[PDB]
Amino acid sequence: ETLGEKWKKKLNQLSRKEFDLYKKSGITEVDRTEAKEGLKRGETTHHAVSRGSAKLQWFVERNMVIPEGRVIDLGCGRGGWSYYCAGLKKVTEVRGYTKGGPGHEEPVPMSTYGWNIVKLMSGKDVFYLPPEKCDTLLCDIGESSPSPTVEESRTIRVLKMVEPWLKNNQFCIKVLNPYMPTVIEHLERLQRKHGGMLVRNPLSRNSTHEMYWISNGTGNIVSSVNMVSRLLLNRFTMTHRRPTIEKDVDLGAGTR
Ligand SMILES: C[S@@+](CC[C@H](N)C(=O)[O-])C[C@H]1O[C@@H](n2cnc3c(N)ncnc32)[C@H](O)[C@@H]1O
Ligand SMILES: Cc1cc(N)c(N)cc1Cl
Repeated sequence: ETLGEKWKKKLNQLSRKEFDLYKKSGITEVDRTEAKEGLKRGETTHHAVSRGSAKLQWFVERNMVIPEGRVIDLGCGRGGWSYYCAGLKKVTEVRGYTKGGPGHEEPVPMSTYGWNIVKLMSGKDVFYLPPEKCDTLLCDIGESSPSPTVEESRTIRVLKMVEPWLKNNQFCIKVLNPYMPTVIEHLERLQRKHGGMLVRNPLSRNSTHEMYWISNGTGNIVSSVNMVSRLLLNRFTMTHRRPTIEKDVDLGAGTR
């Protein structure tokens, strides 16, 4: 039994009160107050449509993924990753696919910087989508579940789905449950072929063990995974530490 499996058992034992204090203890988060207010009023400039823009920006600013050319954004939701990439100098086209419908977010139309090079499509289950040529492959799919076996199945499914999209291009792919032994085996095989590394984003909540497989890096998958498991277990042992609050992204306005 993995350290991550022990973390999951502990997370499942929490009351709603305990879970709510735990999930943000010691994490980093952007202040969405101004963006939520502007979006509520129907504003289409400057605001990021979700917390996603800042989450991807964290990786991009550290050169972990360098979006360029034709960007494919799988599970785009409201469009946080897409509208962020649309503003980047090297990016020429952004194509977002999302499921939408009940239980899913719909793409939000925006007028942020470079909006004209973005096309977001809803009603698109990526598990039935044929792979397309692209210079950047983004994937943020992976629904949390109290069952680690359900998360293990969902993660493997995403990992098998993304592989044909990967052809010596830039990438950033969510790995929902990276601690299950069968997932680690798939990741090790994938890293031997396509390279890259698994990275923990400080904007992720403690209630998820999600890590992201980024194209620009190397390192021991097992060690990076166990380091996250150790962090998340230690965050149960102390009293709630308020999250580090950072400024949210300004995505500007204007065409490209
Ligand atoms: C974590 S959210 C993405 C948030 C986004 N990165 C942002 O910045 O706003 C994952 C999204 O994947 C979508 N999704 C889940 N399964 C899907 C599938 N099979 N095909 C397409 N979209 C799916 C969900 O509806 C959800 O909106
Ligand atoms: C519940 C519900 C959510 C969405 N996103 C859509 N498109 C339709 C319905 Cl009925």
